[PDB]
Amino acid sequence: EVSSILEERIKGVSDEANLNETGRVLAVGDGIARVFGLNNIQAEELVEFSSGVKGMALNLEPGQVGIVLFGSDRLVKEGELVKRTGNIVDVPVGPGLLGRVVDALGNPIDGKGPIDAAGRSRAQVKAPGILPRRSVHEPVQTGLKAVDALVPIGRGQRELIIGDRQTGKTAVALDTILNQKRWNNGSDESKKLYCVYVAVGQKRSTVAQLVQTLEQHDAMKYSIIVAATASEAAPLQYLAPFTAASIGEWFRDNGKHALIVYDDLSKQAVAYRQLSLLLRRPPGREAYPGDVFYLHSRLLERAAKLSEKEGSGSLTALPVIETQGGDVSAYIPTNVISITDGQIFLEAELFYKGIRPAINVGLSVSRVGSAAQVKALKQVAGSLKLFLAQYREVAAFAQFGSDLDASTKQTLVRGERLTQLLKQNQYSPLATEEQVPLIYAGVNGHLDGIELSRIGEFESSFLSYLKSNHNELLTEIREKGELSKELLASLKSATESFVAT
Amino acid sequence: STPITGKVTAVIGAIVDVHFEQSELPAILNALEIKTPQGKLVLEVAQHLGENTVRTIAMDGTEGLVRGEKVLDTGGPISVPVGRETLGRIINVIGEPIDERGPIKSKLRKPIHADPPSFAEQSTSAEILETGIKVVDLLAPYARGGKIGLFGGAGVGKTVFIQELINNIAKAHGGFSVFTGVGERTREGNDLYREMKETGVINLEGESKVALVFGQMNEPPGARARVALTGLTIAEYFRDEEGQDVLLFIDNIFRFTQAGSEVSALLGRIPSAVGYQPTLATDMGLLQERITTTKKGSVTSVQAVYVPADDLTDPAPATTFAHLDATTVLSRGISELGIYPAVDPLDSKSRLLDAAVVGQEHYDVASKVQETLQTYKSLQDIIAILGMDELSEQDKLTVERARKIQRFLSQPFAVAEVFTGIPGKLVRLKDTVASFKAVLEGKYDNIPEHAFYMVGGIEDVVAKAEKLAA
Amino acid sequence: TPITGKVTAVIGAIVDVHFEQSELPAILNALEIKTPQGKLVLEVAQHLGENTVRTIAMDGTEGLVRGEKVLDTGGPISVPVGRETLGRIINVIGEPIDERGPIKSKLRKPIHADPPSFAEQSTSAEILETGIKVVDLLAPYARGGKIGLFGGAGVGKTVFIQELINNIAKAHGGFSVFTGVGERTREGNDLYREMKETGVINLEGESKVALVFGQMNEPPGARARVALTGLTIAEYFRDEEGQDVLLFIDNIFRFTQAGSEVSALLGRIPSAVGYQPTLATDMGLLQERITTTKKGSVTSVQAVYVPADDLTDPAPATTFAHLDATTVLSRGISELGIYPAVDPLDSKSRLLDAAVVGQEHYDVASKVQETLQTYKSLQDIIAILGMDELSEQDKLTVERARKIQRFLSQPFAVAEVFTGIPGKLVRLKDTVASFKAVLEGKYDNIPEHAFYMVGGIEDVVAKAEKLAA
Amino acid sequence: QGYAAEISARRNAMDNASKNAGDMINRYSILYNRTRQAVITNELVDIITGASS
Repeated sequence: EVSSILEERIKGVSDEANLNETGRVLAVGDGIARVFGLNNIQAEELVEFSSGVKGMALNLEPGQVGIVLFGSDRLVKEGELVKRTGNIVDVPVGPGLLGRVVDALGNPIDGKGPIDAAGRSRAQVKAPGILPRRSVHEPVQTGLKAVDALVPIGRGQRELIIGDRQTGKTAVALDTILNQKRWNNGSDESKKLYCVYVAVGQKRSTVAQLVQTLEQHDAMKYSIIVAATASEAAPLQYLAPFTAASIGEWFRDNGKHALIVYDDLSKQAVAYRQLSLLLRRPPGREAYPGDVFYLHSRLLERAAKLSEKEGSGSLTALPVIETQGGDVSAYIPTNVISITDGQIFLEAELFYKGIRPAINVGLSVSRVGSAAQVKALKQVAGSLKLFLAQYREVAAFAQFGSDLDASTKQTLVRGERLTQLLKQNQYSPLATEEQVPLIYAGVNGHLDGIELSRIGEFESSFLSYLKSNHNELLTEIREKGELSKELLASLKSATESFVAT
Repeated sequence: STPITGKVTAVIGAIVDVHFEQSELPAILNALEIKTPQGKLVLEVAQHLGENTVRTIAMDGTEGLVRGEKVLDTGGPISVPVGRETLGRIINVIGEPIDERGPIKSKLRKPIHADPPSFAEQSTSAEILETGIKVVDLLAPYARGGKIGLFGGAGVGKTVFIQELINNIAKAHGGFSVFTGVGERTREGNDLYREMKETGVINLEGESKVALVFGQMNEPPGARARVALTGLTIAEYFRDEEGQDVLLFIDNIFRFTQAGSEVSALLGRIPSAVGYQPTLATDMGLLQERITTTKKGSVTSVQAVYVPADDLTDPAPATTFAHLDATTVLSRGISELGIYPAVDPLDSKSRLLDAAVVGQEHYDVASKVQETLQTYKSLQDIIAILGMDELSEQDKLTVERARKIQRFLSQPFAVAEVFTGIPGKLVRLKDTVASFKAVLEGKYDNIPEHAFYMVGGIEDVVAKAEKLAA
Repeated sequence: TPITGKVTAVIGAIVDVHFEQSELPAILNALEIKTPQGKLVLEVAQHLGENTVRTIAMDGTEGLVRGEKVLDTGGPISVPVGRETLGRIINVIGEPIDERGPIKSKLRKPIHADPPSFAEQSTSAEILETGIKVVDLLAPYARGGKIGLFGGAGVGKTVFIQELINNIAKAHGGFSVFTGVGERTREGNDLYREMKETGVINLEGESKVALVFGQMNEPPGARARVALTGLTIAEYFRDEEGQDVLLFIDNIFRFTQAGSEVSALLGRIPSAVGYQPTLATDMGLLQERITTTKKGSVTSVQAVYVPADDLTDPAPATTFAHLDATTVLSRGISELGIYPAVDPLDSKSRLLDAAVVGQEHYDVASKVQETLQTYKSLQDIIAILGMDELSEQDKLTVERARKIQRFLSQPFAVAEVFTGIPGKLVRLKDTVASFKAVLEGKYDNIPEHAFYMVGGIEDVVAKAEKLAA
Repeated sequence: QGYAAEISARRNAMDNASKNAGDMINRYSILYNRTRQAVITNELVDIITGASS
C-alpha cells in the first residue's frame, strides 16, 4: 500500500544524461544570486541551483547573470554550480486544481495528493486581442444587493475592490464566491463560474481560516486557491499572480467561464518593489519600479470575455487593493484605477456607521456594463440610484443647523430606509429573485413610513411572506429575468399587502 | 543586406543593449530587427554607449531572449505603411494588421519620426467647429484644424465623450480621421472596433473614412511610446501628402507621458520631478509641434489627456495644459451632479472664444453665463451657513437661474443611449446661443429646473416642462 | 580544517571576513572571533564570493584590528533550551544575563528555523477574557491568537502589556515566553522583580514563564536576532514540550527598526521612509514562525511602537497584515485622560462576531460603534458652534457617547500604583451587562464625572452616591 | 422683547463662533505648514535615492 507507493516513487527515479550549461555562483545573498557562465540562457528561464533551489532569471548581463532564488539563502553557498532547467517559467494547468490549494509552483500545500494536470502553460502570456472578444452579455451577480444593483458585475470585466485593509476586505470577495455556489449547484457550464481565489502576502493563519471557511460553507469543490503566504519568497510572490493567471487561462481556453480574485494585488506591488531593489534596477515613484504599471496592466488584461468564435470563455477578474491610509493618490492605487473597468471603493467610516457592506456608493462605479445585470433588477433599481443620490445631497444640506422643509424630509425619510435595506451580514448571500422584491418595496416608497428600527424585521418577514404565498412569483422572476406587467402588478399588490402586517 | 550584426549583451527588461561589431555601427534612431519565433523583435536604437555597444529600447516582450542573439539592422526609424490603403484596418505598433486585413501599404512607407514644421510653415487658422454639444458650442467653441484638448481625469467616461465627437463630427466631416489609441483597454478596443463598424465610418465594404491604430496597455512601455509616433505619421501622410483635411483623434496622452517616464528610468536618466522624465517638456513638444495646420492640410486633432487623480498641479497635465489650443476640463463634481457632459464650465478656457472670432453677441451671451455660474458658486458657501436670509432676492433669482442653466447644460449624448437612454441632441450653435440668451433674460423662469435637466434645446426644455407639468 | 580568516573590513557592525582556505562559508552561519574581551559572535549574512563573507556582528565591534583571526563555528547561533530556560533571563547567545549560572540544557537549537507548513496549521478561537472592559467589549482576544497593540510613543506601551501579563498569564497554566526587544533596562529590572515577587518566576521553585530580555542599549545587530532567539524558546515549548505556550513581544517595531539600521550598511538601496527593502520578507519570517499548529497553541502578543505616531508608515502597515486582533492605542485618547488609551474606532478582531461572542454581544457592539462614530462626526460642529446648537436628538446621542467615553476608562492594577486609583478587573459577563444598561440609558441620568475612571456599572452607581456627597 | 433677545443672543453667539473658528484655523495652519515641509522632504528622499543609484 504505502510500501507500494513508496516503491513507485523510488522506481520513478532512474538515470540521467549530460547537463548543458553551468555557472558558478559568486556574490549571492539576499535572495538574488549572480552566477558566472550560462552563456546560452533564455530570459525568465528557471535555473536549478545545486543547493536544490530553483530560480527564475531576471537579469542577463554581459557579466553575471542574475538568478532570483525561489528558495532560502541558507541552502545556497559560494561557487555552487547551477544547471539551467531549460524551461521558461511554466505552471501545471488542469481540471484537478479544482478543489485544491496550491502554492505558486503548483504543488498542493493542503497536500490532497499531487495535482492532476492536463497541461503545463507559461507564466507570461499576453492578453487576448481586440479580435478574440465579445461584448459582455452575461451577468454575474454577487448576491450582495448593493453590488448587484449599484455596481453591476459582468463576466470578463475587471472590477476593482479598493479600500482600507482587512476591514473584511477579504470577506467582500468571499461573499461573491459563496453566491457563485448557487450557479455551481446548478447546471450548464457556461452558466457556471469556476472560481480562483488568489492569496498573496497573507499570513498562514488567515489563509487557513479562509480555506476552512470555504470548506465550512461547503463551497470548496469548485475553487482553486492559489497561495503565497507571508513568509514565502518575494520572487515567489511576484510570480504568484501570473501563475494564477495561467491556471485561469486553462478555463478561458476551455470556453469555461470563471472568475479570478487577485487579493491583494497591492502585495504583488510590494513584492516587485523588493525584487527590483535587489536587482538594483533604478527605483521608481515611491520606490516601486516604474514598470509596476506595466506589470499590473499586462496581468489584468489577460482576463476577458472572448468572441463567440473563440468560445466566449470569460475569465472575470476582481483585483483587491489595500488602500494604506485610505488615500488612492498613492502610485499603486492610481495605476490600478486606470487599468480596471470599474471601482468599488469601500469606506471605513461607513463600516463604523454600521453600513455593512460598508461600500461607499458615491465613490463606486461600474464604468462599463449594464447588460451585466438582470433586466428586472435594472428596472426596479432605476431610481434607486436617483433616490440615493438625492438622499446624499439632502443629507449634506441638512448639516450645519439648516431647518429642513418637509419636501426635503420626504427624500430624507425615503433615503434612510434604503440605507437600512442595503445592509447584509457577512457570509449571507441572497438570491436575486428575492432581491428584486425588496428594492421594489423601497423604491415604491412602501418602506418610507415603516419605522426605522423594524426595517430589518420587515425585510426578514417580507421574504418569508413572499416565500409563503408568492412563491409562484419568485419562480417567474427566476424564469423571465425582466418584470412583466403581470409581475409588476402582482408584486405591487403583494408589497402593499405586507406594509401593514 | 549589410552585415550589421550585433549580439545582444544585456536583457534587462525593455532595455536591451546590443553589441554590433566593429565598423558597421548603427545610427541613433535606427531600427533593429531580430528574428525570433515571435516574428521580428524590433529594437529602436536610442543611445550609443561607445565601444560598439548601443542601448536600444524594445518594442516587444523581452522574455525568452538569448544573451548574444544576432541582430540585423534595417536602419532608420521604423517605417510604417502609409496610403489610403491604411484607411480602415487596425494597425499595430510596428504596423502589422491586427485584424487580419493582410498586406497594408499602398505603395509607400514612411518613418515614425518626422520633424515638426518650421515657423515659416505655420499658417494661422481661426475657423469654427460646431459639435452640437451645447456646453462646447456656447462656452468653448472649437475650430476646425484645431488642437482640441480633452483634459479630464480617470474614468470621466473619457472614451464616451470622444465617442460622441466621432459619432457626430467624424461622419459629418469629409476629412479622413485616424483613431489612435495609446494604452487603452482591449475591452474598450473591441467596443470601439464594433461601434465604428456599426456607425459605418469603418465600412467593411467600401473605404473607411477612418483608420485605426490600436496600441493597448498590454503592449510593453517601449511599444507604448511608439504607438503615438506611428499614428502621427499616418496623420502626417494625410495632412501633407494627400493634402486632405484630417480629423485626428488620439487617446490617451497621459499614457504617452507615462510610458516615456517609465523608460526614462530604465534608460538610466535620473528621475525628474514627480518621477517624470527630465526630457518631459521636449518629448511632449515634439509630439505637439508635429501636429499643426500649415500650408498643407488641416489636422483637426482631438487629443485626450488623463489627469491623475484630478490633480492639475501635477506637472504632466500642467505641461500639456499649455500645449493644446482649446482646453476643456471634464470634472468629477459635474459628473456627480449627474451632468453628462461632465464639462466644468468655468474651468474650460478656449482661445477661440472671443468677441470677434464668434462675434460680440455670442461672446456677450457666454460672458453673462460665466458670471452667472461664478456667482452661484461664490454664493454656495453663503447658502451653506447663512442660507436664504441676508442673501438678496435678486441674488436668489440669479441662483435659481444658475441651477436652471446648470441643468440646461445637461443634455444627453446619443452614444449614452446605452449609458443613459435618452437620445442626444445636436443643437445648432446659433440656436444654442439664442436659447441660452432667452434663459438669461429670464424668459423661461417659469420652467422647472428639472425641466432643463438632461434635454436638448429650448423647444425640448418647454416640452419637458409640459411633460413634468403633467 | 579551521576556516580561518582575517577581518578584511569593519564597516560599522557589518564586519567582513576573508576566509583563506576555499572551504566554503554558508549563509546564516555563525563565526567566533576570539577577542581579549571574550569571543565576539558574528553571523554570515552575505557571500560576496571569492571567500569574502560579510557578516552581521551581534555585539560591539570596537577594538577590532583589520586582519583579525576568525574561526567559523558553523551554522546559526544555538540557544540552549530546556525547562531550565524557565526562570532564567538569557543573552542572545543564551548566557544568563541574570547571572543564575550555567543553564543546563538538553537541546541547543538553531536561532533560524523554517515556518511550519500550511498543512500543520490549526485555527481556533477560544475567547480569552482580559478583564479589561474595553478589550472585552470591543475586540476580545482568543486562544492561540496573535494579538496586536499599536501603542504610541511611551504611552506606557509596556504598562498595557504588564496589566495583560498580570491578568492573562497568571490565569494561564502552560508555558509563557516574555521577549522584550530593545526595552529600557530599568523597566526590565522592575519587571524581573515584579515577576519574581508574584512568583511567576519562582527561583526556588519552577517558573511557568521564561524570559529573554534585550536592552535598548544593546547594539542594533543583537536586537535584530533577539527575536529569533526568543522564537526558538517558544518553539521548544510549542513542539518539544508540547504544552500550550504564550508569548509576549515588545516591541516588534524594534525588530523592523534594527533591520533598517543594518540594511544600508549591508549594501541595500533603502525603500521609502528609509525602511529596509527586505522588510516584507523579514517580517514574514518572524510572524509565520509564530502560529498555532497541531504541535501547540501559542497565543502571541505583539506591541508596535508607532514611529512618530504615524500608522501609515510602512513598518506599522506590514504588522497589520499579520495579526488576528489589533487594539490601536493613540496619544490623542491618552491626552483626553482616558487610561487605557485604546482608540475605540480603531480596534478590530476577527474574534468579534455574532457567532463567536454571541448575537447579544455583537448587537451591543454595533450600538457602541454607532454612537461613537456619530460622536466623532459631530466633533466639527461641536467646535465651530456651541453644543447647545446641536440638534436635540443628536444631543442625546452626544450625551450618551460622552458618558460612554468616560465609562470605558477602567483603572488597571499595575497602573494602580501610578494613577493611585485602585485597579478594577471587571468580568466579561459583567461587562456585557454594564454596557447593555448604558445602551438602554438606565444609568444615563448621572454625571460624566461619575462614569470617569471607574469599574463596572454597579461601581458607577456607588460612585454616584459618592459624587452626590 | 423676544426679537431683541434673539438678535442679541445671535450677536453673542456669532462672536463666540469667531473665536472657536480661529482656534481651528490655527490648528490646521500648523498642520498645513508641517505638511508642506514634509512633502518637500518626501520628494527629496526620492531624489537622493535616485542620485545614489
